[PDB]
Amino acid sequence: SMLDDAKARLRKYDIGGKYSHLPYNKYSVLLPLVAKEGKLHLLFTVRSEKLRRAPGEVCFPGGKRDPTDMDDAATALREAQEEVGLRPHQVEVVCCLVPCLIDTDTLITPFVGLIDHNFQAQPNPAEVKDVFLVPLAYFLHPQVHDQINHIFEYTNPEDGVTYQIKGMTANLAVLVAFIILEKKPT
Ligand SMILES: O=C1CC=CN1c1ccccc1-c1cccc(C(F)(F)F)c1
Repeated sequence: SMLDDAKARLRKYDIGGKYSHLPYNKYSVLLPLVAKEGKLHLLFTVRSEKLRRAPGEVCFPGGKRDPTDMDDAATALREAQEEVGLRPHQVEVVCCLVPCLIDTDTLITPFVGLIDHNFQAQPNPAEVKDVFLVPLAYFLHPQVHDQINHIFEYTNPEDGVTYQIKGMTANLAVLVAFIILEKKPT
């Protein structure tokens, strides 16, 4: 099926816990896959304007590891729960993709999670100003603006709202799209 096929593809790129004991400042992000209307979508947040890091920016759910987290995946789930109400039984963590090195002292580990069809985002306004889906296929033929560096613009056809997606977030979205959608029959 569509979902089993996605998980089978994602597993081939799983690095596991290989880079997890390294002594960095550690953050995790969840790349949440949602199936609507026969297609895969990614769930994104727009960070609250109030926040320390990256106010107002499109990001995946995630944040800093803390001492309660059993591992790096748990960081991602905890933070996703706090930001959009995603509960443990509503997500299956399928793999750990390549970490992202930032600022010489920081490692951000991304996990891809399959999201239950009955989950409905409950944006927490202290963390998140908005939550939106983008079809995964969009990342194969994005609308690119050069700001010099590359920015994606996605317009939700439901309401005409335009979102700007950039940096690590845009990079990880392209990666997931390539992994799951490359070389597929129609
Ligand atoms: O400034 C940027 C741009 C993209 C990564 N950084 C970060 C840089 C340093 C530390 C953390 C981060 C970060 C910034 C924002 C959300 C997160 C997250 F992991 F919590 F989601 C992590």
